[PDB]
Amino acid sequence: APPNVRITANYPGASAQTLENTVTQVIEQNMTGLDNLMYMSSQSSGTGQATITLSFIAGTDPDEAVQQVQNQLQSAMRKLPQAVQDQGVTVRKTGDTNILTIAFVSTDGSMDKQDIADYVASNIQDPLSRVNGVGDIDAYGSQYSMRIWLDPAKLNSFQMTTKDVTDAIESQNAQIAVGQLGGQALNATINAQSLLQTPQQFRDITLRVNQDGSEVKLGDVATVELGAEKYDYLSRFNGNPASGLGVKLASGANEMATAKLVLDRLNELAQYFPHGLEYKIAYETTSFVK
Ligand SMILES: [Br-]
Repeated sequence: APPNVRITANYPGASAQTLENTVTQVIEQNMTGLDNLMYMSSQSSGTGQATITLSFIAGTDPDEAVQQVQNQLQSAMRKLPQAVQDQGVTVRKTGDTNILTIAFVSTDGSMDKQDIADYVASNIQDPLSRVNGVGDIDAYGSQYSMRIWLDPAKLNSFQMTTKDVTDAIESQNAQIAVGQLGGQALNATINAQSLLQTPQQFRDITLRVNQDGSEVKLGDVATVELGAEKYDYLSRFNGNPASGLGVKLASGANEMATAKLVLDRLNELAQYFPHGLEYKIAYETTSFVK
């Protein structure tokens, strides 16, 4: 059980070449001096999403490894493109990386962007998560951000730590992805599977039980607002209606074993696509530097 810090930035409209030089290369260079650090992997997808997963020595405090990095990111935010800052960089405790991005296209035009987006959610996402070796699967047309801002003054009063706040939301085992915006603010990713999908649900959870016995809920210390973001790069592929998904790989799993496993499973599903609906696959290679 090692620690792994994953960074996530997004610059919509940027080529893979654009993304790396302006973001990925810059962020890497701001991870200059770290302790317990081993090596750092990064990739720059044509999606417009940068990701620089970090890796530390065995016996490292993950939450403190994470807390440590955020402040080098504090210095890094300065240098990134305006819109990348506006988008928000997400720091998450995971060792998974994107390896495949699949676009589902309507050759006819008999299915609009949101029709296709739904079919992916219902039929495709779930059976591929069952594939041995899959860390996570993101149906972009079925996902969105929950921006959770935090009052300084409040957080000061409780003597609470943000680490607890993170785990408090992961404790319910809702199939959600919990990250942290560097620069306070937090950001969660919601799927179609998630147990909590609305801010009411987010506000109505208990982070901590006090010594006086009262319940502490998010809305008292955190302001929960929806984050308007476009998670899918695709409304059209080759001028044809399309929606896509990202395929993250589990930490220990072998890429190629799983890569075949999902695609062969995918081509098992591909036999019964509605007429017109095809798919286009792009492999997402990942750089390695130490
Ligand atoms: Br096409």
